Amino acid sequence: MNGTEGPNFYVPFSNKTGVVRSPFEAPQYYLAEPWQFSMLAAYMFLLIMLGFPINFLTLYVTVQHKKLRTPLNYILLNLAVADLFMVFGGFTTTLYTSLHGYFVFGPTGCNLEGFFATLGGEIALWSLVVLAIERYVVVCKPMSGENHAIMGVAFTWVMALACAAPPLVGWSRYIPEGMQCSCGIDYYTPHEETNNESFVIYMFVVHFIIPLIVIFFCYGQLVFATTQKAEKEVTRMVIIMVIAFLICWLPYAGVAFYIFTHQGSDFGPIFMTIPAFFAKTSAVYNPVIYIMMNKQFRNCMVTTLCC
Amino acid sequence: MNGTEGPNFYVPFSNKTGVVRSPFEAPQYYLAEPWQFSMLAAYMFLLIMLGFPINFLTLYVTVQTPLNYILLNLAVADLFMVFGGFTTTLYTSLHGYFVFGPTGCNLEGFFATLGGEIALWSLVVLAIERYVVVCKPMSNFRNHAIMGVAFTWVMALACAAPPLVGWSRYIPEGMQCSCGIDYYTPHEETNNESFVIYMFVVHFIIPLIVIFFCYGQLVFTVATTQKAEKEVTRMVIIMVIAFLICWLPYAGVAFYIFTHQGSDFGPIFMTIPAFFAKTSAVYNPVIYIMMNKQFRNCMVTTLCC
Amino acid sequence: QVQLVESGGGLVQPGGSLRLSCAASGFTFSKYAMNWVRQPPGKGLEWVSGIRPSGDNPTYADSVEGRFTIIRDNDKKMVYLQMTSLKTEDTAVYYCTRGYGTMTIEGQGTQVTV
Amino acid sequence: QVQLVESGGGLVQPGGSLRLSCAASGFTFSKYAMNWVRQPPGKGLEWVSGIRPSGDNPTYADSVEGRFTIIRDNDKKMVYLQMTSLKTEDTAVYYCTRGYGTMTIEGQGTQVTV
Ligand SMILES: *[C@@H]1O[C@H](CO)[C@@H](O[C@@H]2O[C@H](CO)[C@@H](O[C@@H]3O[C@H](CO[C@H]4O[C@H](CO)[C@@H](O)[C@H](O)[C@@H]4O)[C@@H](O)[C@H](O[C@H]4O[C@H](CO)[C@@H](O)[C@H](O)[C@@H]4O[C@@H]4O[C@H](CO)[C@@H](O)[C@H](O)[C@H]4NC(C)=O)[C@@H]3O)[C@H](O)[C@H]2NC(C)=O)[C@H](O)[C@H]1NC(C)=O
Ligand SMILES: *[C@@H]1O[C@H](CO)[C@@H](O[C@@H]2O[C@H](CO)[C@@H](O[C@@H]3O[C@H](CO[C@H]4O[C@H](CO)[C@@H](O)[C@H](O)[C@@H]4O)[C@@H](O)[C@H](O[C@H]4O[C@H](CO)[C@@H](O)[C@H](O)[C@@H]4O)[C@@H]3O)[C@H](O)[C@H]2NC(C)=O)[C@H](O)[C@H]1NC(C)=O
Ligand SMILES: *[C@@H]1O[C@H](CO)[C@@H](O[C@@H]2O[C@H](CO)[C@@H](O[C@@H]3O[C@H](CO)[C@@H](O)[C@H](O)[C@@H]3O)[C@H](O)[C@H]2NC(C)=O)[C@H](O)[C@H]1NC(C)=O
Ligand SMILES: *[C@@H]1O[C@H](CO)[C@@H](O[C@@H]2O[C@H](CO)[C@@H](O)[C@H](O)[C@H]2NC(C)=O)[C@H](O)[C@H]1NC(C)=O
Repeated sequence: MNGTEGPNFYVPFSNKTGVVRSPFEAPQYYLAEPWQFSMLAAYMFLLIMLGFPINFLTLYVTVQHKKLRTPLNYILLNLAVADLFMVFGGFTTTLYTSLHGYFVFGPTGCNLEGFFATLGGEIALWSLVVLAIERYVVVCKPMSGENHAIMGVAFTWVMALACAAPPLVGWSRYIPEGMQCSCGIDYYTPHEETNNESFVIYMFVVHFIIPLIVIFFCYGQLVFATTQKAEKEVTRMVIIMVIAFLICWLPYAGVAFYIFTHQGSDFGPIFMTIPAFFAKTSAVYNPVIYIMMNKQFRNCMVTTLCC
Repeated sequence: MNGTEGPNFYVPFSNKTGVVRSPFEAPQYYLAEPWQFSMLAAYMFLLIMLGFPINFLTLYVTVQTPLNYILLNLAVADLFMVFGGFTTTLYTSLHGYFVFGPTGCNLEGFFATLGGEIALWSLVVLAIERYVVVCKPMSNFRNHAIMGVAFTWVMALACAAPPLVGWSRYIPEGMQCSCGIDYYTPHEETNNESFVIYMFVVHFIIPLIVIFFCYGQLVFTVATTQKAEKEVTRMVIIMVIAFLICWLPYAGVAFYIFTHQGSDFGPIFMTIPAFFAKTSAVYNPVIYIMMNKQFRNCMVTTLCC
Repeated sequence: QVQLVESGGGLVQPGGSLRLSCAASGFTFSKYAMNWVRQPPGKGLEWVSGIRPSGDNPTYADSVEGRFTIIRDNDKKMVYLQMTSLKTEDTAVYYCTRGYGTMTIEGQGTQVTV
Repeated sequence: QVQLVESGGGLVQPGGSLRLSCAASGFTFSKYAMNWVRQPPGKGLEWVSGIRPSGDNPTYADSVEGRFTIIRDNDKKMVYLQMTSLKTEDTAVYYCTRGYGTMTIEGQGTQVTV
């Protein structure tokens, strides 16, 4: 009796004491200190706070300019889209759930949080698969624009929904993680009824390993003036965009696997929730690069701002 | 009855139906359509959404002239509005009633009161300050600014505190989502009848006097010193123009109810101009960027590091 | 310091009559309104009747529509409820509230047992 | 399609003994943990005992600490509860739950009246 499994949920805390209650019913203040739930809402507020403006300006500026039709801008608009789906779809639920200290919205309330957290990561991942492929085709120059880019950005949504939808199908499921504020794939219970054991494989296989292959496959191709300045900074930004993505998603991915391996073991609520909430910076960091590094954007952003 | 009075509250809706309940207990979906409460939260979200960033950048950039002291003072009070007031009313819009409780109402009304009064008494300072520079009544006379921005808080708290003293009170208005001074009930226990006078006297009439007193000095009145003067003295105008646009409607309806206490008026009558006047948090800095060019330059400096 | 007397009322004949009273003390009486509210033996308070501060417009429930009738004396600080052609269900404890509310200041009321 | 039998149990000696059973059907049994949970006639469910999927570490409530004892057969898909030195308050309807939860999946239970 390390953790407490229920129909909907799994609380990483022993109900030897008798205290454990469903996070779809009562607040989970026996898990952690009540101020830490406030700290989550504080953190989670600022993700939504600097989430919308940075993404919305980046969304607006890209479309407003009839310029800025480079494959990079299509992807970094695609992200500005999904980052706003994260903010309004996911972060809202978890910021509100942080307040109450439990998924007050209900089982479907959990699905929201987990779904757009899943889209956000996958559309961020499969976009870096596209950025990997695209900088190989120009730099190494194997096959000698606009239509190409829009097809490959439609790819990211195709594959992200291959990952995010099935929990909602009923293969796997979204389940409250750690402090019972975030939601994510069921790494905890076998739930063979749900068959979620098999999904975790499928996800770490098709939606992690296959991407990271193709990323470093293309990165390994590039081991052996001004066109190439534009090339350099934007091909450098592809690198920094992945650097950030690895910083972001590794910790949670690690802990997610660690629990999948050691199902039923002794681990605290904060073990998982920290890297989970950390990985929700995916909404904000992506455009910050696109302004910081891409100078061509930064100019045009100020154009839109300073009319 | 026309309206339904309770210990804490006054619902502008007849309990002839039997339906009326306290807005410190149950949601008030009999008042308006439940989606209109969602529309409030939608509106009220965007005030907090463009409230914090515009005010926080304006607060940050200023600290990273008398005008800038005031328009930082506003960026301060506008953030007191956003985090103190708007949060409560955005959450109350969801549930459809002051779920936080009677003290939950006091929050909403208090920083709505500070925001208007610190915005008002700041325009009293902006009125005084250009009169002394443009018309030039006292020669070489512009730490002056810091003293006169401390004035705005002194006077705003003369207005906002007494409800919390127990002279007057904050009470849910209209859809029972905003809160404000009790214009509705006489509540002689609270003596709130007398306060409404005091407020429309000391915290409306006296300010608007001194504003147009100074504005009337520049009827006979209206190179680069005066370009800087002109655009910034023009901004003082646009800052008041906005303040009158904003606060008049609510101020009008507030008086209309004070006059016609116990009369037949709907929930939406008051709530619309009340929520409209909560744009005071956002519009002030938007002027300070839009009009003041000296700021705009240095804002982009902070942004584009 | 507010004090509402609850005079008039007692045991009355089925289909009889009775006049109620309510002496107000400790506030600007004419400056606001007054109501009548009763406590049925079993069910919650019924808002019986009400009247404006000036006294111009009285309002009644359907239950006692036209049978009961309300009027107030501003000079004397008093509120009356002339109940006529009574019934068994009119049996209740009547309170006179201020403002517009069913919230009862004072109390004991008047046990008008029909 | 899940099916948990709830065999073993009945009327027993004050200070007696009794062995319970729980034949699991319709899932990967060894992939799952299993518990025992009882329904006192009066008060809410007590989590009696539990054991890991491999069967390594059994855990008991202090109520039945060392008196009761839990063990499972992965091969046969069965869970047992050897109850010893019983008491009157051990009188309850015993259910075998999966996972770690006092969430009771369908079974007869077993009315062990002491
Ligand atoms: C708008 O209009 C509505 C119209 O209904 C109005 O609602 C009523 O509000 C009043 C309060 O102002 C409620 O009165 C109370 O009702 C209590 C019982 O209510 C429940 O139970 C009854 C049946 O018993 C149901 O019909 C009802 O639906 C509820 O579920 C009642 O207990 C209260 O009266 C007791 O308490 C008072 C105050 O302390 C006391 O003075 C009384 O004497 C009384 O005690 C009695 O004592 C005896 C002897 O010991 C005891 O045996 C008996 O149980 C007690 N009496 C009763 C009746 O139980 C009180 O009257 C009223 O129920 C509401 N009605 C409904 C249907 O909800 C709103 O207030 C108005 N809204 C606004 C904002 O203005
Ligand atoms: C962590 O561990 C705690 C330990 O308490 C669990 O809390 C108990 O959960 C069980 C779950 O079934 C509850 O059991 C139910 O109790 C009902 C009565 O409880 C109330 O009333 C009694 C007095 O009569 C009080 O003693 C008690 O405090 C409650 O206020 C029973 O009537 C129920 O029986 C009905 O349903 C069961 C279904 O199993 C049927 O078998 C019965 O025939 C009947 O129809 C039922 O037994 C128990 O009451 C809870 N205790 C508490 C705290 O009150 C937590 O659930 C657990 N947490 C998690 C997340 O797993
Ligand atoms: C609800 O509010 C309405 C107003 O919205 C109140 O109606 C008012 O009732 C008074 C008294 O009956 C009216 O006064 C009389 O009106 C006539 C005709 O307009 C006038 O000529 C007389 O000299 C007298 O003053 C008042 O006008 C009327 N207002 C309107 C415009 O409708 C009413 O009192 C409230 N209802 C209750 C009973 O709470
Ligand atoms: C809770 O998890 C802990 C590990 O965090 C489990 O501890 C193991 O206990 C078994 C004995 O039952 C030992 O063989 C292992 O060596 C322990 N691991 C270590 C190194 O700590 C424990 O079993 C779990 N608790 C229960 C009862 O489920």
